[PDB]
Amino acid sequence: QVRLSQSGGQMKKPGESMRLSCRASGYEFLNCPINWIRLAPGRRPEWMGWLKPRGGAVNYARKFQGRVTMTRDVYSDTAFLELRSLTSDDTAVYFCTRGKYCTARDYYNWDFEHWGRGAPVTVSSASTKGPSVFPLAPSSGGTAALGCLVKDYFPEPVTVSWNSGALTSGVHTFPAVLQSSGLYSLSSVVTVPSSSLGTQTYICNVNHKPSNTKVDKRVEPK
Amino acid sequence: VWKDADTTLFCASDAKAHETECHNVWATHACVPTDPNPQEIHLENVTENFNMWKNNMVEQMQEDVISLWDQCLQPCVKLTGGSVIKQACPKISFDPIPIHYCTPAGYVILKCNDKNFNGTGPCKNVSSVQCTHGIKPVVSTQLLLNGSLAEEEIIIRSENLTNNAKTIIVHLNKSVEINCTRPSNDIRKAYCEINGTKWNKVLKQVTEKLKEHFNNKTIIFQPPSGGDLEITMHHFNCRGEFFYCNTTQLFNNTCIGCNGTITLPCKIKQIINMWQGTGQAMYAPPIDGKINCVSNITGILLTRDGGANNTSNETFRPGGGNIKDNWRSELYKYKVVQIE
Amino acid sequence: VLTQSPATLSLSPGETAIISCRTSQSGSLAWYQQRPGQAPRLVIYSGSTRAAGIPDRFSGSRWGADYNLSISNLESGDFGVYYCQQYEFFGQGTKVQVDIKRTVAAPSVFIFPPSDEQLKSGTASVVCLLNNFYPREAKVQWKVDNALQSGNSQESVTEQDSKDSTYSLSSTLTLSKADYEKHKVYACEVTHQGLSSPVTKSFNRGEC
Ligand SMILES: *[C@@H]1O[C@H](CO)[C@@H](O[C@@H]2O[C@H](CO)[C@@H](O[C@@H]3O[C@H](CO)[C@@H](O)[C@H](O[C@H]4O[C@H](CO)[C@@H](O)[C@H](O)[C@@H]4O)[C@@H]3O)[C@H](O)[C@H]2NC(C)=O)[C@H](O)[C@H]1NC(C)=O
Ligand SMILES: *[C@@H]1O[C@H](CO)[C@@H](O)[C@H](O)[C@H]1NC(C)=O
Ligand SMILES: *[C@@H]1O[C@H](CO)[C@@H](O)[C@H](O)[C@H]1NC(C)=O
Ligand SMILES: *[C@@H]1O[C@H](CO)[C@@H](O)[C@H](O)[C@H]1NC(C)=O
Ligand SMILES: *[C@@H]1O[C@H](CO)[C@@H](O)[C@H](O)[C@H]1NC(C)=O
Ligand SMILES: *[C@@H]1O[C@H](CO)[C@@H](O)[C@H](O)[C@H]1NC(C)=O
Ligand SMILES: *[C@@H]1O[C@H](CO)[C@@H](O)[C@H](O)[C@H]1NC(C)=O
Ligand SMILES: [Cl-]
Repeated sequence: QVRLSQSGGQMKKPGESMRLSCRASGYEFLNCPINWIRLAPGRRPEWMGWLKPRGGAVNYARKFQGRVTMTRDVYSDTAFLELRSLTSDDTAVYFCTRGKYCTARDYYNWDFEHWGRGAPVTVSSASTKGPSVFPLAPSSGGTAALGCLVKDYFPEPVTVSWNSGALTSGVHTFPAVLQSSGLYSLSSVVTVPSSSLGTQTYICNVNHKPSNTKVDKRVEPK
Repeated sequence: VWKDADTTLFCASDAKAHETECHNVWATHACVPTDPNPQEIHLENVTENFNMWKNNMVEQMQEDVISLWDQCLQPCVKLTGGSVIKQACPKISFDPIPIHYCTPAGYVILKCNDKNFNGTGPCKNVSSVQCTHGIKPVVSTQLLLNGSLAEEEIIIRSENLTNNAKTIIVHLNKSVEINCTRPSNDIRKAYCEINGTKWNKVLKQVTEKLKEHFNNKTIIFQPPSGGDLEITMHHFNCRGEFFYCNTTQLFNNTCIGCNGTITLPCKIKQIINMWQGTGQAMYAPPIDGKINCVSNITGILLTRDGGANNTSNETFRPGGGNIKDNWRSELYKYKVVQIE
Repeated sequence: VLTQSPATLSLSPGETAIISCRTSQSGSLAWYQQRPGQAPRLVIYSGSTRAAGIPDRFSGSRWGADYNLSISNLESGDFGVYYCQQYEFFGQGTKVQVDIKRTVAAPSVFIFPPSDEQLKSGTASVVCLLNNFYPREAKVQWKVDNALQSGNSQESVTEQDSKDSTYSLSSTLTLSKADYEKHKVYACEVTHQGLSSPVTKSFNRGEC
C-alpha cells in the first residue's frame, strides 16, 4: 500500500534553515513526481514544488526559488527538502504528496490521494519557556467562578486539570492565544457552588512538557 | 470499419550483413528488410483523433532501445546501490540507424498529414501506411537531435500547456547544426559550436510561437533549477563517449551583437546515471584522438515554471520530461488501429 | 485564481453543507477535507468524482466557472476545513464546524482583577469570563475609566460544550503595572441575544 513516511516536526529560529525527509513505499518510486505543500492555519495552502525521482528534475513555485532545494535518494526511496532564510511567514505544517494516478505509462500529479502525516514547523525568536501560573480568585448567586491564568509559555502545548482530575464538571480550558511577544497564554476556569469555597480546596494542575514544568497551583478566595 | 488497438509490431530497416556497427547488427537480427515499395493510401473524407501522449507504439520502441543498449553499451561496472557487479567492457562502435515500425496482419497504422497538427485532436488529411518512416533511436536530453522537422512552421507540443507537470516539446521547422568536438592529446575538456545567428533567429521564432500560446505574456528562459547532470545539461552519446554540455549560452534572453559563433563547454564522464532504470554505470577511460560529432537540432524539451498567479511572465527551462518523449517527438503522427 | 466561499459554515448534524469555488482557468478540480490535527484527505476530483472510501453523502457539481461541493446529513467526522484545488492552486478554505441547536442561554459574566503575584512581576492581566451561553455570537466591551479599549485585548472561545451545548468565551486585557495603576474603574460589557440589555461587570483597582 502507498505510504508516505515523514520525519517529525521542529522549532526553528528566524534566519536558520530546515530539512525534512519523506520516504515513499508500496509503489515504484520513479513512476511519478513527489510534491511538497505547506498549510498555515487560516491560510491558503501553498504548493512549494515537485520533484521527479527519475533524474531528480524539479519545479519550484516562483515564490521559493533560491530558498528551496528538493533532492532524493533513489535507493532508499526518500525525498528531501530544504528551506533557507526562514521567517515567521514560514511557520506551517509541511506535507509531501503524490497524485492518485501513477503508472509506468503516465500519471496525473495534482490529485493528492497520498499525504505524509505532516511536519509542524514553527519559526520564531522565542526560546522554550515554562509558564508562570496565576490564580483567578473567586468572590462572593449559588455558583462561583475561578481558575488559573497560564501565562508566558513556549512552545505549545500545555495541559490543565483540576484536583488531579477528580474535578471535571464545569471545567472550561480555553484555547491558547499567541501574544505579541511570541509567548502563549491561556486560562482555565471552573464554576462551583459558592458554598464550597469555604471548605472545598481547589487546585490547578499545570503540565508543560516542553519545559518539564509541572505546577500544582492552589486557588483560594481573595 | 476500424478501432483503436495495441499490438506487437515488428521492425524494418536497411541494415546490411556486411556492416558491423552494433545497431546495424541488432537490426539484422531483430528486423526485416524495409519495404521495397511503400503504399500510402489517402483516406477519402475521413477524420480521426490522435493522442501522441497516449501512444502504445512509444512503449514498444522503448523496450527495443533498452534491448539495443544492453548489447551495444554494456558498461564495465554497474552500481545498483544494492550491489556492484563487474563485467566485460567491450569497445563500443555505435551510430543509430533509421528504424521502421510496422503492423502485423489484421491491423494497420494511421498517419496524420495535417501540416500543423500539434499532437492531439482530430486530423483532416489522413492516410494509411504499413510502417512508420525510419526513426533513429537517438538518446539525448534538452535538445532533440537528428529527428524529423515540422513541415510548416514551429510547433509547440504538450498534453496540456496549462499543466506545469506536463512535458513541452518544441518542433523546429528548420534544423540547426551543433558541432561537438573533443581535441586529442585534461582529456575531458570538450566543447560544442553553434551559429549564433541561425540559433538566436530560431529562438525569436519559438518564443514568438510560445508567446502565442500564453495570451501574449513575456517569455523568458532560465537554466534548470536542479537535478542530476543528465538533466541539468545537454547529454548525449558521441562515438561511444558520453558528452555533457552546458546550455546556459543557447538560451540567452538578451540575444533575443549576438551574431557570431557560441561555443558550449562540455565534459566527458565515465560514470553516469543510467537512463534505462536506476543505478550508476561505469565506462572505460576516454580513448586518445580527436572526437567529433555534428548533429542536427530538430526539437527542444522545456519545463514551464509553476505557481505564477501575479505576472505577466512565463518562465521556461531546458529539459527535461522523459526519454520516452524522444520517441513521442517522432511517433506523434502515427497510431495503430485494428480492422473491424 | 480560485475564490472559495463561504469562509465559515456553522451547521448541525443532519444538515447539508454547500461549499463553493469560483475558477477562471478550468481543468480537473478537486476537494480536500482536513480534520483537526490530521493530514488532508482527497474527497473529490474532476469536480464530480468521489475518491476511495468517500460515501454518497459527498457530491460535487459545476456550472460554468462555479464549482460546488455538497455534504449531506452531516456527522461528526465531516467537520473540519475544506479546500478546492486546480493543479497547484488552492482555495482559501472553508471551515465547517458543528453547532447543535438549543434554547437561547444568556452568559454568566465574571471579571477577575490581576493577582498580587502577577503585579509583583510588573505586569497586569484583567480577565473577563462569559460562561455557558447560546448561540455562539457575543460581544465583549472593555472600558477603563469609561474609555473604550479597542485592540488592547485578546479573545478565546471554547468549542460547543458536549454536555449542555453552550459556549464559553474568555477576554484578556493586558497592561503594564504602571499603566494599570494609572486608572481605577475596569469594566467589561457583554451583549448577547439572551440579554435584554448589555451586562457590565466591573471593579475598582485595589479594593477587596
Ligand atoms: C546525428 O546524425 C549524424 C548523421 O545524420 C551523425 O553523424 C555521423 O556520425 C557517424 C559516427 O560518428 C559518422 O560515421 C563515421 O565516419 C568516420 C569516417 O569518416 C569514421 O571514422 C567513423 O568511425 C569509423 O571508425 C571507427 C573506429 O572505431 C569504427 O568504429 C566505425 O565503425 C567506423 O569505421 C564513423 O564511421 C558519420 O560520418 C557522421 N555523419 C556526418 C554527416 O557527420 C551523428 O553522429 C548523429 N548525432 C548523434 C548524437 O547521434
Ligand atoms: C465522401 O468521399 C467521396 C469520395 O470522394 C466524395 O465524393 C464525397 O463528397 C464525400 N462526402 C462528403 C460528405 O464529403
Ligand atoms: C492543438 O491544436 C488545436 C488548436 O488548433 C487543439 O487541439 C489544441 O488547442 C492545441 N494544443 C496546443 C498545445 O497547441
Ligand atoms: C518556421 O516557422 C516560422 C513560424 O513559426 C516561420 O516564420 C518561418 O518562416 C519558418 N521557417 C521555414 C524555413 O519555413
Ligand atoms: C566542427 O568544428 C570544428 C572545430 O571548430 C571545425 O573544424 C569543423 O569544420 C566543424 N564542422 C562543420 C561541419 O562545420
Ligand atoms: C554552466 O555555466 C554557467 C556559466 O558559465 C555556470 O554558471 C553554471 O554553473 C554551469 N551550469 C552547470 C549545470 O554546470
Ligand atoms: C452551488 O452553489 C450555489 C451558490 O449558492 C448554490 O445555490 C447551489 O445550491 C449549489 N449547488 C449544490 C448542488 O449545492
Ligand atoms: Cl500531470
